[PDB]
Amino acid sequence: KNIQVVVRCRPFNLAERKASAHSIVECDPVRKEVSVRTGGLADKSSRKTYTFDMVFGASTKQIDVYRSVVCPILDEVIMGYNCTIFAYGQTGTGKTFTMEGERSPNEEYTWEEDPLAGIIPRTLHQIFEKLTDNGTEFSVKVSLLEIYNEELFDLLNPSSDVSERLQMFDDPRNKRGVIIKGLEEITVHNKDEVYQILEKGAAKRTTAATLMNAYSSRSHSVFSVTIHMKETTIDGEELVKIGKLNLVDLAGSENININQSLLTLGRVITALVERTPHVPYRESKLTRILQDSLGGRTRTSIIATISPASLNLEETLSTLEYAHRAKNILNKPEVN
Amino acid sequence: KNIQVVVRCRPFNLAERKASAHSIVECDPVRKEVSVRTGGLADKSSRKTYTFDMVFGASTKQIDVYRSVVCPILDEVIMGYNCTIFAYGQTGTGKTFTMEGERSPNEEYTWEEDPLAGIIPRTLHQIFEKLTDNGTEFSVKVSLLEIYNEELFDLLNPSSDVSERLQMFDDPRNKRGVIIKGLEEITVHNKDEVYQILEKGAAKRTTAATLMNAYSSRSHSVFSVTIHMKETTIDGEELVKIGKLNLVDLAGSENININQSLLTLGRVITALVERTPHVPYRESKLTRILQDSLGGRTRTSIIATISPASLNLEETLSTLEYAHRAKNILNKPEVN
Amino acid sequence: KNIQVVVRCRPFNLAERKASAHSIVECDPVRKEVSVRTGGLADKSSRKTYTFDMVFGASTKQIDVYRSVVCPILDEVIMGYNCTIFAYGQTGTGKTFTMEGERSPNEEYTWEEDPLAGIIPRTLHQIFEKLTDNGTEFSVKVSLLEIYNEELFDLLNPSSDVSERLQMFDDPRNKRGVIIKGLEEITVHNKDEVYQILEKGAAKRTTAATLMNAYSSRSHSVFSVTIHMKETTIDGEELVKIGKLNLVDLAGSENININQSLLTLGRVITALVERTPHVPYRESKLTRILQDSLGGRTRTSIIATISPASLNLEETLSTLEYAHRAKNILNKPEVN
Ligand SMILES: Nc1ncnc2c1ncn2[C@@H]1O[C@H](COP(=O)(O)OP(=O)(O)O)[C@@H](O)[C@H]1O
Ligand SMILES: Nc1ncnc2c1ncn2[C@@H]1O[C@H](COP(=O)(O)OP(=O)(O)O)[C@@H](O)[C@H]1O
Ligand SMILES: Nc1ncnc2c1ncn2[C@@H]1O[C@H](COP(=O)(O)OP(=O)(O)O)[C@@H](O)[C@H]1O
Ligand SMILES: CCc1cccc([C@](SCCN)(c2ccccc2)c2cccc(O)c2)c1
Ligand SMILES: CCc1cccc([C@](SCCN)(c2ccccc2)c2cccc(O)c2)c1
Ligand SMILES: CCc1cccc([C@](SCCN)(c2ccccc2)c2cccc(O)c2)c1
Ligand SMILES: [Cl-]
Ligand SMILES: [Cl-]
Ligand SMILES: [Cl-]
Ligand SMILES: [Cl-]
Ligand SMILES: [Cl-]
Ligand SMILES: [Cl-]
Ligand SMILES: [Cl-]
Ligand SMILES: [Cl-]
Ligand SMILES: [Cl-]
Ligand SMILES: [Cl-]
Ligand SMILES: [Cl-]
Ligand SMILES: [Cl-]
Ligand SMILES: [Cl-]
Ligand SMILES: [Cl-]
Ligand SMILES: [Cl-]
Ligand SMILES: [Mg+2]
Ligand SMILES: [Mg+2]
Ligand SMILES: [Mg+2]
Repeated sequence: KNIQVVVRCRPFNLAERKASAHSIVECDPVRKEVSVRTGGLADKSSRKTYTFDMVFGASTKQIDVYRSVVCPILDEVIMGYNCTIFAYGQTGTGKTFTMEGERSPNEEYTWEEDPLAGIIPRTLHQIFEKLTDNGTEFSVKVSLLEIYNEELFDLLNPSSDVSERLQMFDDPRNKRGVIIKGLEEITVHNKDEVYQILEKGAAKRTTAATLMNAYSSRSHSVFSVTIHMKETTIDGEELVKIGKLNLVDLAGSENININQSLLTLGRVITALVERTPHVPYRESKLTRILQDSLGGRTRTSIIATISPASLNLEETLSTLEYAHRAKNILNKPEVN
Repeated sequence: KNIQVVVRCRPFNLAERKASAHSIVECDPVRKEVSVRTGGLADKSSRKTYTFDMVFGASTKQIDVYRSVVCPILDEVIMGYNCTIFAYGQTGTGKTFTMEGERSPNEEYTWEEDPLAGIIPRTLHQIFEKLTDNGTEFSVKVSLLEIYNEELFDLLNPSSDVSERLQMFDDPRNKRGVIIKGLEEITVHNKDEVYQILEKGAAKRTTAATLMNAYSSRSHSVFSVTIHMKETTIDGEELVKIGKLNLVDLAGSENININQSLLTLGRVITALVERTPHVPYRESKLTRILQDSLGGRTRTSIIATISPASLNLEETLSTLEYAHRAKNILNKPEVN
Repeated sequence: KNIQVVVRCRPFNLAERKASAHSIVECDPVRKEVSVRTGGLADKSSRKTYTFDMVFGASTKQIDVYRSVVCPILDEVIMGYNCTIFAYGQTGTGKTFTMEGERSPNEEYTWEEDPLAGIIPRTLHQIFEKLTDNGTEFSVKVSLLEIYNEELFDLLNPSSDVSERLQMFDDPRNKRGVIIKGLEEITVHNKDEVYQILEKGAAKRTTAATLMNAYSSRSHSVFSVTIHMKETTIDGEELVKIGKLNLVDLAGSENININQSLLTLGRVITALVERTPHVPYRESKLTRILQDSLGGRTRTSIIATISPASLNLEETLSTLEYAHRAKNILNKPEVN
């Protein structure tokens, strides 16, 4: 019902250690609380403390995130629901690391086994174990678009030029959802197809980053997975159940047509929590795509990412405030 | 009468080819049409198509531009009219290349013969052939100023510091024109003087680019040529006919006191085409200089430059829209 | 009474000489006038001329600045007054050079003898000569904070992370002054302590410059010196006299929450000279700190710094105009 909101804090990086950054963040997994030290040299006892559905401190690893947050959501996708997980937070804090992950250098690890892999690869792997281990007939289609400056780009298209644009339209079968005209949806026949698909997507992103200013922090990225499963009743009737999972990595929250989406996202959340009558979904590409995940029939989680350094105090607080409000968004989840 | 407007599209560059840029532009010289592919991955048949006075595709060369556009204008300068050609378009699309040209590397070519030379050098050469081949007594004076951030700089001054500023005043002999106080006008005695004059101007520009932020894309450049010719009537009377040619290379059109001129240019064109009563010439240095070329006694052409890449779709459309409106500007041309 | 305002013009630098910068500034020490050549190529005789309390031309040296401006102020600090000197001017013109100075390269000079040393080191040295040469018991405490984006940072704190923030509060003993909660005030026992203190402060600044965007030009720097002296009356009574000296190096004047202080400074000066009723001290960190120096019981001087190059004409004029107004600020100076 309420959307689930969790917080992940990344460890210090080398720049921060070189600069002797002190920590101002404290995670308590059991009480599910984050607590920010607030008063610098002036007031040593000051704190702001917030309660979330779950809390992940600096030493938390990609496997822990997946086990705690995604497994439950993945089961519900398998039972024929739509789900959305998204990452919100300041640039540099681990939205991408959490949602995609990285490759460990050289040969080192098989992609199914890279400890650095994030939610998207781990999920694609699990869909194959859980549904093959299980008998049952199924197909998996993925897609990956990016929104930048209110234009949409298709990272998995066979087209060789990233800058060729998609277009968006209302679904006549779902008052709350959209059709992306031109989107490539690639059918993923087994887990041995996965990596090449992602690698071509990554190569497409690299080109786009060289074409557009500050691409990697000003853009939103939407990875979707659609699964079709065959169910036979006890009467012997053959009916299909469809589950869809969107994995969204938002533009950096510090950025306030170039910020349109990140700004309409904020107004949308506000209009929902403060129960205002017209909710401005239409006003950005992002919120049209996410409309059903903010107040609709989709089950939603948010991963708020934060830095632990004293330097980013203000933005850290800002992310926590923003994400804590979002707990009061109520969805009405429903199978397809 | 109507001002003449033409379009030049440059070929792909190496960055674009490295990025597998697709083309979205199509020039048809005979029907005089440019046609932009408009719907990316979503709608393959979509186009916007526009008709101009002339159209130059990617494979068009500097010699072709000169033959088609300038010769006719040069004849009319020789017959004692004022003319203005200017380049309008997004940064990176060939305003400078078209108006000045480049030098081919090493020894390679004599400047009169460099295939890379643009309109200004080619014109200065022709003035000397056409008027020496012709008997007739004549003098040629040139000048070159730049407007940046509403300050005027004189690239041909003997002064060693580029940053010394010119000032502007109304001409008491021409309700539509200006005197530039302090401008150096250099007398060009033969074509063997030309290149050194341009080379010193280029060296002055190089310094200015290091002094002022983004100088080369935020500045307007005005090259003028003034020719005095001696005519004897059939009665034996000696009267002088003066022709003047301005060659303007505007700041890049993507830039929206720093954009004052490019912004007042837009309002001026608007006030003329939509027949509004007070036309705000006074409000920028550029439009004061160009006042007689926008709605006055000067004969004007505009060269709109565009990229062919899918990436620049929006600006490409924007340039074509802007330039197509300008066809409805009516001038009343007249000898001096 | 009136605040004292003086002008320092720096010599050309290598970039300017490489670019053949002409000069547009003329200092006349005896008549106390600066005079800016104003009309570029257009009008050679044009000038704007301004009178200040003192005037220092390009060839003036750090020792001259100190002798003329600081000695008098230092005597008055010793007699138990509060004084403030601050530097105002465009980035690149010598606020830091004037207020701190530089180190001559390699071994070269003892810090007490470096010809490049500015007002802060020279002053700390003199406090020790003048008060030891003199018998009399005394202690000296220094402090150094920086304001950036309305946050306060403490460069002399033992804390290893610069980004830990101070907080500000009204002094209940002085309607016109503030307490900085958390500020480290280091006791300086002899002149052999000085340099290490400054060197640690400089190392703290270096880190901050790497943490925050454009730190060195957008930040204000406040160095304070507090001196306690023991006086015995002729009756044999033991009373303490306190003198305080603030040495402020403002953010660059070309920058118009990031400009809040530099903007409220301007409004404050305006409200004083134009005698407006509510003076908006409260509205920035800087003006709260400086409140007593703008219209209060502190004795104030301003050092306006300017470039001599033709290129910076506009900002040069702007600094002179701004500083000339400030001569009409009246203070009511008083011992503690
Ligand atoms: N949880 C984490 N553990 C270790 N390193 C991390 C973590 N999160 C982020 N990083 C590192 O910080 C950098 C920024 O992460 P990134 O995902 O790009 O953040 P964002 O996309 O939010 O800007 C990357 O180099 C990443 O390795
Ligand atoms: N018509 C053309 N043919 C070949 N190269 C061109 C052409 N127009 C522009 N270029 C190249 O593109 C770059 C940008 O041209 P430039 O004239 O500087 O554009 P602008 O002044 O409009 O920014 C230059 O390197 C130039 O060689
Ligand atoms: N009076 C001066 N004499 C010689 N060099 C100077 C003088 N003032 C400034 N400079 C040089 O100019 C540069 C800028 O000085 P700086 O104090 O950093 O100016 P600001 O802090 O006003 O930006 C420094 O390299 C400094 O050496
Ligand atoms: C860009 C699509 C995507 C999504 C999720 C994970 C990956 C990557 S890391 C994404 C770049 N931030 C990937 C990296 C390099 C080449 C191919 C694939 C991926 C896949 C599997 C495991 C892993 O650790 C990383 C890529
Ligand atoms: C800057 C004045 C100007 C005008 C038109 C053409 C040129 C140049 S190229 C302008 C730089 N974008 C020129 C280039 C380098 C040195 C001297 C002259 C020029 C002159 C003749 C032929 C030619 O190909 C180029 C220069
Ligand atoms: C940053 C505090 C401070 C104040 C005034 C003067 C100095 C320096 S130069 C300040 C940097 N712009 C200083 C430079 C490097 C290392 C230690 C001290 C200083 C102290 C004494 C003499 C001198 O020439 C310079 C430092
Ligand atoms: Cl690291
Ligand atoms: Cl922690
Ligand atoms: Cl793992
Ligand atoms: Cl629609
Ligand atoms: Cl808002
Ligand atoms: Cl090329
Ligand atoms: Cl073509
Ligand atoms: Cl040729
Ligand atoms: Cl005038
Ligand atoms: Cl407008
Ligand atoms: Cl120098
Ligand atoms: Cl001088
Ligand atoms: Cl000295
Ligand atoms: Cl207070
Ligand atoms: Cl104001
Ligand atoms: Mg990212
Ligand atoms: Mg150019
Ligand atoms: Mg400085």
